[PDB]
Amino acid sequence: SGFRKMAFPSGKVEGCMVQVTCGTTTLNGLWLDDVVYCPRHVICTSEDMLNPNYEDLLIRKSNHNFLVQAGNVQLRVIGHSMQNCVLKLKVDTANPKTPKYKFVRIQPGQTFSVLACYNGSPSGVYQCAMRPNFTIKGSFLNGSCGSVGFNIDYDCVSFCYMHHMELPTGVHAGTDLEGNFYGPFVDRQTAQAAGTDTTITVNVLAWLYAAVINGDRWFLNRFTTTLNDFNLVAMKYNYEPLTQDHVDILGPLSAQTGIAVLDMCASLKELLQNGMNGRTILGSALLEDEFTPFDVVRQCSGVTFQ
Amino acid sequence: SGFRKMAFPSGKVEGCMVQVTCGTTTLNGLWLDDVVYCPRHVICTSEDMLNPNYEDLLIRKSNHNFLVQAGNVQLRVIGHSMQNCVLKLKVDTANPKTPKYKFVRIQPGQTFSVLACYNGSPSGVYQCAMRPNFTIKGSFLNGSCGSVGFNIDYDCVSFCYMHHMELPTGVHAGTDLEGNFYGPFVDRQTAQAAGTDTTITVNVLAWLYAAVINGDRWFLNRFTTTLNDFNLVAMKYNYEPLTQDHVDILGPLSAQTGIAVLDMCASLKELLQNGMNGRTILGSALLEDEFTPFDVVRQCSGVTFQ
Ligand SMILES: C=Cc1cccnc1
Ligand SMILES: C=Cc1cccnc1
Repeated sequence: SGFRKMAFPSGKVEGCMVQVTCGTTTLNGLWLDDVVYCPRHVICTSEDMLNPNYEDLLIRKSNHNFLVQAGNVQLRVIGHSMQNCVLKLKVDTANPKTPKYKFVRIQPGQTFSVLACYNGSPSGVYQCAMRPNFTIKGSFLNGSCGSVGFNIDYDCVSFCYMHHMELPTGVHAGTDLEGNFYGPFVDRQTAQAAGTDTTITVNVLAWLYAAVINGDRWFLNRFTTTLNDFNLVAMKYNYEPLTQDHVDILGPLSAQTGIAVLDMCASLKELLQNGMNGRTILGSALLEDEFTPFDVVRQCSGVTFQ
Repeated sequence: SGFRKMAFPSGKVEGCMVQVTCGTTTLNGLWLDDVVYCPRHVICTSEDMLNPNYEDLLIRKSNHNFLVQAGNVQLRVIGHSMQNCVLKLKVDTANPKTPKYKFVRIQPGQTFSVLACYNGSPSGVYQCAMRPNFTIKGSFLNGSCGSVGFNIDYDCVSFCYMHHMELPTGVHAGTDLEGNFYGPFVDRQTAQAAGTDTTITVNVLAWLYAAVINGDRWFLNRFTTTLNDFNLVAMKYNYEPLTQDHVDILGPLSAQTGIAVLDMCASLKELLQNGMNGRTILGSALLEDEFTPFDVVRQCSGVTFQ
């Protein structure tokens, strides 16, 4: 037992991380086969950074303007191209550590592991979720641009996130690996802000099941509710609607615990309307919404990855 | 910015994990150079498991009783020996992925990353602390025996933990890599229990600094207190004493935030005596004690590892 915000083993990604320097800017790149992926604002200098015309900036660049370091080994850039908000730097060396991978865009509410990096060098790994407002509450300092987020499914790394910027509330915004930003953010200096967020309702339910599986039952009740009546309480508490599909995805956990999903909704409703009254759940005094149904089944079962 | 329970990149450890089978028992081993380290209760069967005489059990074993799988590659056991509560299985193959390592025993209060494993196959990574009662609040299922805990310091993996058992409250007990258990636990089936715990006071302070660095300041105050007066409040709230050395280790964070350590103690005291009154700190509604001063400086700075 136990329940921890658990990331995927990061080894397969660590051997893809490289350092991309261009001008005065150094950031992290993702080296897969003979291409390094990185944020396109590497070609900007501090005064480009305002309202840049990236297609103009890139024609003025040479291959040799791109210093790529794979550890202490220099990579020779033989080509460069722009795909949305990422650069694709073509190197003369395929990454022999290239894992099986995909470029997948995730949904708000889904989680992923983040291998935070500085100067192409991995620093830590931690689990995040894509907030309903398409931000992520990460832990990122200057130099972490180009750190990626990923899931791993057996041996395949599904890359889903490239880090690009911090927003003024301290949350983080970036792209999928195809260079398309998550949410209404841009790689310029504007007064952009996160925008209002919600709590991921299906994930709180999944985490309530995680609790029941792990022995916290004080919040259960005989009561039940309809899906409609639950959703009127969710809207009050800035929770995002629960759909029948969410109830369906919660079936396995309902099944394993013997707690009908709508019964669990009744419990959440009471938790939302009454607070916790000085008690905790899985060592938390808040309702946790960054574990998916997948994550709960993953730790409460024992699935691994080769 | 941001603050996340952050583990070390796990790649260097993942390439040491192997599967040790012996009889009906399968668990994880740690392969470094030509030796696999694993818990000695692998040589037990379900009825040995009560009060075993492990030295008797091991003389009855043959080298060939030990199936060692490094992925899909079998390792030939050429020798076996017992060091306290671990087995040392000598294999004919040095692990070519052996990182620079040390075997270090940690102190209660210090943290480490845990690469949870099943059948020698890494499942997830997460950060833990050694509780004052020498347990750890991990996330471990059947088959996770032999998963290790570690820190990484530049390129060197300091291994500190081998997982051995779950205790009836769901917390976890194990050994250092020299086979010596953390705390008064034994690798038998007894009615052993965790024993009373405390909150790691120095770590809460470090995390309060993490908050101030990240913009949460609502809990600060003009007040101050003496170290003695603080420790009388700590004892009330089951916090463990703060020493001058703890204050000394907190200097850098005091220095960077401009908040004297004893001023921060005053804040903790008010937080202990008043609660949080519906507010949160670093997204937590509880006082967090599983970040050391090192961990805070590590994320709030940007140290990495090669
Ligand atoms: C302001 C620090 C920062 C954080 C993430 C990305 N870029 C910069
Ligand atoms: C009871 C499950 C378990 C957890 C950790 C280690 N061993 C067994």
